[PDB]
Amino acid sequence: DNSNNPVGGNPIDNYGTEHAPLLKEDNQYLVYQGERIVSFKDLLRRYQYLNSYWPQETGSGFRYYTLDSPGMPIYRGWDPNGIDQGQDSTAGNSPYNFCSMTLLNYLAPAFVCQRGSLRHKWVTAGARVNSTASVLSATRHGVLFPLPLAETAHPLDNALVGDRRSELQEMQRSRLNGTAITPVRLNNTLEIELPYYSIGQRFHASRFLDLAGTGDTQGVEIACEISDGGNDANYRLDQFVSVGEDFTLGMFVGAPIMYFYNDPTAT
Amino acid sequence: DNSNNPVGGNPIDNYGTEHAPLLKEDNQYLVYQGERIVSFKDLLRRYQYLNSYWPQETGSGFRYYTLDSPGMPIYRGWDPNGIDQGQDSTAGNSPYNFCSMTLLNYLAPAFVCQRGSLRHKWVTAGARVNSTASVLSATRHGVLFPLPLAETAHPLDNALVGDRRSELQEMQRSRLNGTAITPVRLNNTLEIELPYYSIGQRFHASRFLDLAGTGDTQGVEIACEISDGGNDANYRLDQFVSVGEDFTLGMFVGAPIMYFYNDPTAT
Amino acid sequence: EFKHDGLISKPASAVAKAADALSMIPYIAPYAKATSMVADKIGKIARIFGY
Amino acid sequence: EFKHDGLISKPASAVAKAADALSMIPYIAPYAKATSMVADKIGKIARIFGY
Amino acid sequence: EFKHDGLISKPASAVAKAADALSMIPYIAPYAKATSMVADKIGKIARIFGY
Amino acid sequence: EFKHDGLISKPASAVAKAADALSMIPYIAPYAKATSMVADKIGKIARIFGY
Amino acid sequence: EFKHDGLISKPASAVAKAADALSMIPYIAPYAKATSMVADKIGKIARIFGY
Amino acid sequence: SRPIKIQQYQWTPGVQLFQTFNPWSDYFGNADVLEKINRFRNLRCKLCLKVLINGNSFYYGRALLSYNPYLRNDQVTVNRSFFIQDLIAASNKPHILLDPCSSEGGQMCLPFIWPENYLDITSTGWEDQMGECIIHDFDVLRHANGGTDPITVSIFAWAEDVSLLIPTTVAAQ
Amino acid sequence: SRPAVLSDIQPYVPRYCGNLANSDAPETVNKLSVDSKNELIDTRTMGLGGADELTIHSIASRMTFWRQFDWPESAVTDTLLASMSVQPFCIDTVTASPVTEIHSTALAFASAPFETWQGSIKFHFKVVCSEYHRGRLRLVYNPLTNNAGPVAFNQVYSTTIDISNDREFDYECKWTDIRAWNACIGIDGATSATFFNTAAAVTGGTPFDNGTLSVYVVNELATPSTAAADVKVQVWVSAGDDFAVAVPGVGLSQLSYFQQQ
Amino acid sequence: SRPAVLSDIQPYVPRYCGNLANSDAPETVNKLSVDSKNELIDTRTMGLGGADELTIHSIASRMTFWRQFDWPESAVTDTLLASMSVQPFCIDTVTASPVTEIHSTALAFASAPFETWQGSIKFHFKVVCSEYHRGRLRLVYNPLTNNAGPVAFNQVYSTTIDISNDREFDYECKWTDIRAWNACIGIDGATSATFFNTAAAVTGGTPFDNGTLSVYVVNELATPSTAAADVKVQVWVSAGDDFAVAVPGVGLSQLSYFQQQ
Amino acid sequence: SRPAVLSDIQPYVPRYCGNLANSDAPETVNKLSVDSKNELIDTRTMGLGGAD
Amino acid sequence: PSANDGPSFTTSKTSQNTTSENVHFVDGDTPWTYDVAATPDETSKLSGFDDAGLGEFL
Repeated sequence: DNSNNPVGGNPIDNYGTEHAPLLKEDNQYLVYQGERIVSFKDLLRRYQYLNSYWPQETGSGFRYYTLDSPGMPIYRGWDPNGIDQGQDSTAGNSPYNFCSMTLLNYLAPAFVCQRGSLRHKWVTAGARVNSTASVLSATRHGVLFPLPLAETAHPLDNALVGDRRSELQEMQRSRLNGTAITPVRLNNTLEIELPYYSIGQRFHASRFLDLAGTGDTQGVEIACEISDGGNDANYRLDQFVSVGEDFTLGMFVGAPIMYFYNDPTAT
Repeated sequence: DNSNNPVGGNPIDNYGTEHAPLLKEDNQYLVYQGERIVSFKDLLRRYQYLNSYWPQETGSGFRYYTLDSPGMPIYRGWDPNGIDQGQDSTAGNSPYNFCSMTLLNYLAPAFVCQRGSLRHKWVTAGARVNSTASVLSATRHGVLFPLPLAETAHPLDNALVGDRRSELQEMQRSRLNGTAITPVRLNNTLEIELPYYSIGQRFHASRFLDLAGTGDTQGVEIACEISDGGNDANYRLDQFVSVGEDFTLGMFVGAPIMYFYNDPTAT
Repeated sequence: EFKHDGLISKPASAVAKAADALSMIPYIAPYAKATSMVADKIGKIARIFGY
Repeated sequence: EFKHDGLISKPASAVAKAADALSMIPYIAPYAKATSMVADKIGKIARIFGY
Repeated sequence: EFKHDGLISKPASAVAKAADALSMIPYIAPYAKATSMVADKIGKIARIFGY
Repeated sequence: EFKHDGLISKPASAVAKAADALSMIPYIAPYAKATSMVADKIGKIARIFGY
Repeated sequence: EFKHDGLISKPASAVAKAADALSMIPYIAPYAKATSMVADKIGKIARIFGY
Repeated sequence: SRPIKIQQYQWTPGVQLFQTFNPWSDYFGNADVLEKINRFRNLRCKLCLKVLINGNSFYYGRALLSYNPYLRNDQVTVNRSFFIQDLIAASNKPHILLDPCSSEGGQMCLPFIWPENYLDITSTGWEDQMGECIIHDFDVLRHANGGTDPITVSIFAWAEDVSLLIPTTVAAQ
Repeated sequence: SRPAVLSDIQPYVPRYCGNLANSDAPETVNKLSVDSKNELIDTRTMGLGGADELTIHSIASRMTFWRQFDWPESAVTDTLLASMSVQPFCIDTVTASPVTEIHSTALAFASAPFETWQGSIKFHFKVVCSEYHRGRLRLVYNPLTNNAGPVAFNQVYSTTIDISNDREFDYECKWTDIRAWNACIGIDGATSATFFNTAAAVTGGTPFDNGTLSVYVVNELATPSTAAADVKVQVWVSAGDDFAVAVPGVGLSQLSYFQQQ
Repeated sequence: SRPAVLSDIQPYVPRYCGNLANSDAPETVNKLSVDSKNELIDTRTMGLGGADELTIHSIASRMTFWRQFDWPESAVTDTLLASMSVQPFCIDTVTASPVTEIHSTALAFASAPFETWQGSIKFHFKVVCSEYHRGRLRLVYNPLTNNAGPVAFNQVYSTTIDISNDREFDYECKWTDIRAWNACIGIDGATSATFFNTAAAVTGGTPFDNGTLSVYVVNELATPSTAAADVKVQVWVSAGDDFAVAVPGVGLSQLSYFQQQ
Repeated sequence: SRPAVLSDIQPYVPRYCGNLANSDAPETVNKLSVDSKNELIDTRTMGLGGAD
Repeated sequence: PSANDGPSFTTSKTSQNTTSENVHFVDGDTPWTYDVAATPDETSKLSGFDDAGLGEFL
C-alpha cells in the first residue's frame, strides 16, 4: 500500500487549499527577475574563467611555449597530482590547483556518463614587449593516448635555420590534426571547440577527477611565441571554458562528497 | 463648489480668444528646433559622463586594478561619505564627489519607486605604456549584499605562479556571474548593461542618496591591468552612464531640496 | 521590437505631421514591456514618448 | 538550426506568456541532435530548456 | 530618404538622357524637408539639384 | 556553386540520415567542373565526396 | 551595372560553353557607356570583352 | 475596517497647527487591533484615513495635510521645524486642504506601496517606515469677531482590503 | 574551404565608443544576464496605477504651491499686492549663512535640463478669508512691466474677479511674445533674480520670460467687525496646455542634493 | 576590378572576446574538425532511456534521504522530536579533525549555483516500527519559530497523522512568505548554521528560508511488551512542484571535491 | 551562445576619414541631437517666397 | 474626474454619509478625496490560504 516505495510518496493533507499556486502566476518574471532558468544545459553555455598560464616560466631565449591541456577543465582543490603547491594544515606543502570551480566541474561527477564537444577561449592578457608578432595556435591531440597537463618550450633562436625547423616540427601545429591560428597583435583570441572523437567509445567516466595527471581524449595543445626580455614576465594566457552543443550527461547518481575551504597561501 | 480642491482649478476669463493655440501649429518644429522632446524616458537614453578613475593609485608593481562601483551613478555634491575631499566654507576639509550631475541623478530622488536595468560604458582614455595587452572586464555582484564604492589592487608579479593564480581567484571575473571582457589595445570599450535581479523586490528606494558608502544591488566590478612604470600615471577609465529599456520610476512626490554651488578646490 | 534596421522605419525625432499627438497620454497594458509592446499597440507615433 | 539571425526570432530569455510550460518534460526523438531538432519539434518555447 | 543603399538607385551624377531638365525650377512644397520630399515629389531627376 | 552563405544550406559533415549513400560512386559528366556541377547534378548528398 | 554582388552572377572568366562567341565583334550604341550598357544589350557573354 | 480616532488636535486663533503623525503606526499600534493581529504573520492592508474639522463662518485660515508614501532609505523630504518653503514640496505629495470657514473635506486612501508583498507583523517597527502625514499651517488660525475659542481637527483611520493569512505562534508586535 | 567567396568588398567605419548623443539608435550592448532578451515590465506591479509619469507634461502640469502674500486693511483702490513673472522657474530660497536651500515647483523641476521653453503658464490664486470679507482683486497681464502708480483699465489685459463667488480661481497666461521660444534661466539662475516682489512690480520684457502678472485692488476689503483682519492669498503654479521645452542643456550641471558645508 | 562599389559605409563594432555572459547568442567558433556541422546526438545511445536530466527540476525533484531522529519511550504529549528549516540547502557534515565532509541532497545540489529560490519543499517522513507500535505524530508549520514549550492546536498549521494506516507519508510545505524570492545560503553557508535540531526548535523567519517544520507527539508510543523499543523516523527531502531558482551566483566558488589536507 | 555562426567570411575595407570628394554618397555622421532624424525644412518660413 | 488632475491621481467629492463596519459619519458637507489610483496586480497576494482566517477563528 505504497509503504516501501524507493522514491516515497503518500500525500497527506497540508496547509493549502490551492495546489502549487506559483505555477499559475504567468507574469511573475515580468516583475522580479526578467528571465527564467529552467535547465542546466542552457546555463552551461556561459563561459567562465578557469585558469591562467605564464609562458615566460619554462624556457630561455626566444622560444615557442606549448601547453598540453585537457579539453575538460581541471578541478579546484587539493589534488594529489596538482599543478601548483599550497601550504596545508600541517604547516607543510601539498599539491593544489589554483583554478576556479566551474559549473561543468560541479555538475560532472554527479553523473555517470559524459559525451560532447567542449568550447574554449584563450584571451592573452597582461603586458608584452613592443617587438612581438606572435601567432597563438590551438591544435588537437589524438584520441588514443591522453596526455597530462604539461608545459614545454621549443627554442627558435638557434644559429642554424634547420635546427629551428626541427623545433617547429616537434610541434602538434605541424600535423594534420585540426589547427586554429590567430595573430596576437590583431585578434589575440582563439574561440575553439574540441569535438568528441573516440576509439569506439559511447561515453567516458564523468566521475574522473584526475585530469591534471592523466588528461582526457579531448586534449589540446596551445602554442605561443615568447621572448626572454622583461615586460613579457606579465604576458599570460587566460582560459575560458564552456560546453558545445552536442553535450550531454548520463544518469544522475547523487551529489559527490563536497569540501568547503578557501585557497591557501601558495608555496 | 470646487473650493478646496487639492489640485485647484476654476478657469476665469483670461486674455485669449483661442484656447491653447500652440498645439494647432503642426509644422512648428520644421521651423525652429528640428525635433520635439515630449518624455524624459526618451531623454534618459543619452549617455553622459559621470566620473573618471585612475588605476595607478592603489597598488604597486604590475597588478590588477579592480573597482567596485554601484550600478546607479553616485551623487554630485558634499557627501558625508564622499570619495574625494574638498575645501569647505570654514577653510577646512569635507568629503566631496567630483562627479557630474546626470539626468538620472536629477530625476530619481523626486520619485518614490525605482526599477530597471542600467547601461554603462567604460572608455579607457589617457596615456599608456607601449607594453600593454590588458583586458578590461566588467562583472556583476550578487543582489544580497550591496558593496560600497571601493578600489583594490591584486598583485600579479609574484615569483610563484600559484600565488598569481590565487590573486586571479580573489576576483569576481573568475565567477559564474555575468562577465564581459575586451582587449584595451583593440576595442577599449565595454558597453555593459546591469539587469535588475532582486531578492523578491518589486522596486527600491529611489530617494537613496548614499550610493558611495552603501552601494546598491546592481553593483559591478571593473577590472584592468596596470603597471607601476611612468606614462601609466595618466591611464584612466571614464564612466558613461545611461538607462536600460525596462526602466521605470514610481510616483512623483515633488522635487527635493536643491543646492547651487560650484566645485571647491580639491584637497 | 528587436528587428533589423529599425531606425530607418521610424519618424524618429520630429514633426512627422501626424505626430502632433503629444497631448495624448500613453496607455500601458497590465504586463506590457517596452520593446515588443505599446510602440506597436498605441500607434505609429508612440516612439516620441521613448517606446 | 544554423540560420541567419536566429536570436531575433526567439523569445530567448523570459516570460513569453505562453512559455509557462516549464512543468513539461522535453522529449528527445531516438537519434535527435540538438541543433536541427526538438527546438522545432516540441514547440516554440523549447529554447528555455537550452535547445 | 533614409533607405538602404540609395546611391545604387540614383542616376547620381550625370547625363541620364532624360536628366536634361536642368532648365526646370525646383518647386518646394510649403513645409518640405530635403530628405523624404521633393527628390521623390518632383521627379526621378531631382537629385541633380542636390535633393 | 558561388552562392551567398552556402555552408548554411549543406548537411555539411555528417550522418544526414539519407546521406548513407557512401557506397555510391560519383559520376563526372564529360567536361564537369567541381563548383557549378555534380554537387547539384548527382544529388543533395554529393558534398561528402568533396564537391 | 552598379549592382550588389555582381561578380556572383557572371560567368566571369572562362569557357561558359555558350561563351565561345569570341569571334563576334562588340557593337557600341552611339552614346553607350561601359557600365549600364552593352554588357546587358549585346548578350550574357559580353563580359569577356571587358564590359 | 473599524475606524479608530488616531489623532485629535485643536487650532486656537493666533496659533498654528504644525503636527506630524504616522497613521500606520497609530492604527496598528492600538491595543485592541493588536489582539486581533496577534497570531498572524502577513498583513497587506490599505489604510484609508479621514479628517473632520468643525469650523464656523467667522474663522479663517488654511492648513495642508500631506502624506509621504514610503520613507525607508529616504535621505530627503525633511521632517523639521516650520518653514513656509516646506509647503511647496509638500503640495506635490497626496494632500488635502482643511479650512474652518467652509469646514469641509478630508479623505485620502493611502495605498500599500512597499517593495515586498505581505509585510511581516512579528518584526520590530514593522509599520513605522510606511509613510507618514504632516499638517502644515499656511499662517495662523484667525477669527473675525475676535473670538478665541479653539476648534478641533480629528483624524480617523481604518484599513480597507485586509489580507491577513498565515498563522504563527509568535506574539505580533 | 571548398569555394572562393566572390562577394564585393564592402566599406565600413568602426564605431568603438558607439552613439552616445542620439536617443533612438539601437546599441551593441553586452547585457550581463543569461537571457539576451532579459527585460522586466513597466506597469502597476509596483503597487501603483500604471500611468507613465516620465512625460514632461505629466510632471510639469501638477499644481504646486509656490508663494503667498497678504491683502491688508490699509490697501485701497489701485494698490499692488503682488507681482510675478510669467515663466517656468518658480523657486523659493531659504538662506542660513553656510547653506542656501532651493525649493522648486514641479514646473521648475521639469524644465531645468532644457534651454528653451514656450507655452502657457497657469496660476492658481487662493484667497483665505471668512465669508464676510468682500472686495475685488484685479489681475494685470503686462508683457513688459507695470508703471510705478495706478495701472489704467485700458492699455493692459485685466480680469477684475469678485471674491464673493470665486475665492479660488486659476488664470492661464498664454504666449504673447515676439519670439517663438524664450530662453530658460535654470534653477541656478533663478536664485539671483527677483520673480515675486509684492512691494513693487517685477521687471519682465526680458528674453527669459513671457511678461508679468500682477494683482491690484479694485474695491477695498470689507470687514464684519473692528477686529484686525489678516487676509492672505496663495499663488500656486502649473504648466498650461501649450507648454513645451527644448534644447537639452547645462542647466543642472551645478545643482546638488547635498548642502553647502 | 571593373565597376566601383557604391554601397553605403556601414558602421561596425569589433567583438574580439565575443559574448561570454549570455546563453543564447550564436558564436563564431573555429571547431577543430573536418565537417563544420560536426555534431553528435544526445539520446539513449549511451545505454539509457533518453530523458533530459540536466533540467533543474529533474535533478531537484528526486526524493533523497536527509536525516534521521528517534521517538523515545519517555516521550509524552507535546514533546518535540525534531524541528527542521524549510529551505533547499539540506546537507549533513562529517568532521574528522583535518577534513570536513559535506554530504548534500539533490535538492541542495541543484540549487547551489543560484542566489534566489522560491517554491514548495516536500518532506517525506518514514517511521520504522513494528505493527504494535501506535501513536500520533503532529507536524507544525510555523513561519517564524516555535515557542519553548507546548505549541497550541490553534495559531499554527498542523496535521496530526496517525501512524497505524500511514507509517510513511510526505508533506509539502508551500510558499507562505512576505517576499516572492528568498535568498540562497549555499552549501558553503549551510555548513555553519543549524537546520535540524531535534532538541529545541530551529530559528526560521530569516530571509533565507520559508519557516520551520516540526514534529511533536500527540499520543504516546504504545508497546506490545516490556522490551525497550527504539523507534526512529527518517526525513527524506525533495523539491515540490512550485520550486524555482534564479540569479546565478558565486555559491560554488569555494567548493571542492578534494579533501582539506 | 548555443549555435555556431556558419556565414561566410566577408571581406571589407575600412574607411576612417570617409568620402569627402563626392557629393551624393551617404555618410556615417554622429549628429549631436536627441533625434537621429533631426531636420528642419528649407521653405518660406524665413519670410520669403519659397524659391530655391 | 475634471479640474486639473492627471492620470496618476484623482480628486473627487464623496458622499455626506460614510459607513465602515459599525461607525457612521453624517457629515455636514461633502468632503474632498485624493486617490493615488493604486491598483495592484495578481501575483501580489498568496492564494489558497483562506482556510485559517480571522472570522472563523473559533
